[PDB]
Amino acid sequence: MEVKIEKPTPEKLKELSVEKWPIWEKEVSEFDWYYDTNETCYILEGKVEVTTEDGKKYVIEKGDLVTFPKGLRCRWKVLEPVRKHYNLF
Repeated sequence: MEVKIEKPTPEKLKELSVEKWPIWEKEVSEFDWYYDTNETCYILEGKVEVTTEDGKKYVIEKGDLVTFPKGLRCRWKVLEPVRKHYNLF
């Protein structure tokens, strides 16, 4: 229900124009984030353990597309530096 994570076809990721979306990159640290609007983000390289307040972990690897919804507050444990093409909406 919260935290949509799945492994989409790579074809639709072309059509979405993900190459034209903003890159983001970060260090091997951990911090806590707040999504306040919808954000679709495709993991192109690296490893993270997100965890929600329910203590559910959501690791995402190279191949996981994610959409966080409008209003969610979770941790981000960057277990290797990651690159995710994102777009807010």
